[PDB]
Parts: sequence; C-alpha cells; structure tokens
Amino acid sequence: QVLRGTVTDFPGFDERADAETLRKAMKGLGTDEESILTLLTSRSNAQRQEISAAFKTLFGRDLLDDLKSELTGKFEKLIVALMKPSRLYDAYELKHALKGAGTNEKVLTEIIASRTPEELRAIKQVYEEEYGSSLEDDVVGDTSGYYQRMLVVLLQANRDPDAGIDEAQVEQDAQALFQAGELKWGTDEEKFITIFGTRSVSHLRKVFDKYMTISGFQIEETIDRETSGNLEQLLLAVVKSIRSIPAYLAETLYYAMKGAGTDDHTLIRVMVSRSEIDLFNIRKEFRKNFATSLYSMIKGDTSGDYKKALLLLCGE
Ligand SMILES: [Ca+2]
Ligand SMILES: [Ca+2]
Ligand SMILES: [Ca+2]
Ligand SMILES: [Ca+2]
Ligand SMILES: [Ca+2]
Repeated sequence: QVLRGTVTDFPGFDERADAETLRKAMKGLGTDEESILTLLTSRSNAQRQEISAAFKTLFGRDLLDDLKSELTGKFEKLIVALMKPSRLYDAYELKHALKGAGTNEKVLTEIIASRTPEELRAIKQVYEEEYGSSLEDDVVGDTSGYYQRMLVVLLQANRDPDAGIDEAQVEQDAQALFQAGELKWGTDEEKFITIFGTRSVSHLRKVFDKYMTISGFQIEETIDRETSGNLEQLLLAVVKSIRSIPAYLAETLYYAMKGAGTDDHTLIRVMVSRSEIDLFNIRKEFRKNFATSLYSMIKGDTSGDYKKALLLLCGE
C-alpha cells in the first residue's frame, strides 16, 4: 500500500521558538509536562533534532539531559524514545535486547521479522557505526539453534525479487511446508528456513494460499502463539509480516495491552518507531481485526501525561 504515518512535519516550525518554549517549560521549580508533551508529539523526528540543536546553540545546555532530569516514569521513557533520531532507534532497541545477561528475544523477533531488507541494511550499518560491533555477531553471541540460524538468514537482507512466480516451485515449497507443519515444525528445519527466509514476498504469499488449499488450514494455525519456542514465534512473525507488516504490528500492540497490565516497552517502541511510517495503517488493521480502536485501547490501558502523549501520537 501507500504507507501513512500519524506524525508529519509541523508547518511553520521555528526551532528557536520551540527551543525557548521547552526551556521555559523546564526552567525552575517543577515542570510543565503538558507543554512539552504537546510540542514534542506535534513535530516530526527531524524537527525534534533541529530543536535539540537550537536548544544547545541558545542555552549551551543538552535538551535530552534536561528532559531526563525533569521527567520521570513511562512519560520519560516515551519522551526519550521520541528524541532518538529515527535512523538509530531500531538499532538502539536491538542493542538493548541483546546487551546484558540473557536476551530479549521478543524484540529481536519483532524488529527482524517486520523490517524490510532495505531497513535492515540500514540498521546493520548504523549498529556497526554506533556500537562498534556487528549486529550479526552480537545476535550470534546471544542466540542459539535454528532460532539463531533463521535470524542470521533474515539478517542477510537477501530475499529473492518479486518477479517471476515459478508455480512449480510454489507447489514444491507449499508441499514442503505442509509436511514440516504436520511434523510440528520440528524436522527438516534447514529446508523451511530457506523457504521462509529467502523467497520473495509475492512468491510466499502464493505458497501460503496453496498451502491452505492443501491442508484446509492457514499456516499460522499450525503454530500457537502464547506458548514457547523462539523459532516458532519467529516463524509466526515472518508469516504475518509477509502477509501484512501493519497487521502484524497491530497485533503486537493488541497483545501489549490485552490482559492484566501493559507491556509499556512494546507499546512505546511500536508507537514511536512507526509514527512516521505506517502507524495510520496499523490503526486501521487494529480496528478491523480487534473491533476496537487503538485510541480507546490506549486510553483504557494507560494513565496521565504518558497517556496524553500516546493519544496525541495515535490520533483518533
Ligand atoms: Ca524544573
Ligand atoms: Ca508538572
Ligand atoms: Ca528522570
Ligand atoms: Ca545478552
Ligand atoms: Ca492491560
């Protein structure tokens, strides 16, 4: 489709005027969170970077250090996320899922499955730049088995082009997946990793259809979500992303709020990282799949300034 974000460049932007408002909001005893909230969610990421620059040229101060000293809580985490340069943000969040004891597999899967090969090539490059090390080495460092192998394949950013549907291979592949799926995805993993990882998106959507007509089922049905198995989670994310990235991300949001409490980390990461890409399309998938709006779901799951900020990111 045509991807539509919910945040665009503010017309009539003046980074100096904005820098002064933020300075005033912060200056002295207490904070005007409401003024910060509304300013920042109504400027695009590139404008926020122009505000930081102007804040340091006027005041000799660092805006992000200031925000971090003035704010707290989930509101702080949301604001700091917004302030990240768009080009770094996916990298940063991968770096945080990997760095330390254990791994945050959830974030690894989500970003690596739902970002396009072009996004991935850029994240790899920025990760190396920023963090000194290769994303691929750090992933191999943290993960094992076919989960690791399948991430590394996706990390090569080399899917076949969408050109010729070789309906002979479509039938072969669909049969291969039929077999493997009946076998609970636990045999011949090497076969399917190559099919999921390297075939073109238009091929694979053909495979999924063909599959269903062979089995009667949708290939997702042969996996169950809430329970375990990193490779299965990864398989499910890839199949959903091949179908529709905004649908898969809408579902990740739904489940970030569904149940006791919220996965605020996920809610923040998706709302921010997609705000200027496809968040509008995500809003429409959510509504049609989950028969409620994202807005009301956020409004019911969150509170305070953190909630106001998110509802202004979201829209309607
Ligand atoms: Ca203050
Ligand atoms: Ca206040
Ligand atoms: Ca703080
Ligand atoms: Ca680790
Ligand atoms: Ca909840």
